[PDB]
Amino acid sequence: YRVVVLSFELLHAPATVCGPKKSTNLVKNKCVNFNFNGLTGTGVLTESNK
Amino acid sequence: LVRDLPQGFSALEPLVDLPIGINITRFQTLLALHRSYLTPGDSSSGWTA
Repeated sequence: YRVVVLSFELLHAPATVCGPKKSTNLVKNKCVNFNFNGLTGTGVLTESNK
Repeated sequence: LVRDLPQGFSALEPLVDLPIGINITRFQTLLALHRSYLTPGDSSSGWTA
């Protein structure tokens, strides 16, 4: 049946291999709160700037 | 520049973290020896550093 099995060694779980992934448009200039990925903080909307 | 190492204005960068589950107490580096093509009459082996 063409079996395929992954490994997931888990000995280095705290790494940069996470892949949750999402997308939603952001519009600034309003009283909003939001948080994605993670840094423990809230900011203002709209993607990309400087 | 005039200084070979004691100065410089930059920022060092980490690249990739790696686990190694074994005790480490001694280290040694390598060196590459270039093969030198000698004449048949030499009948010897030499390397260029």
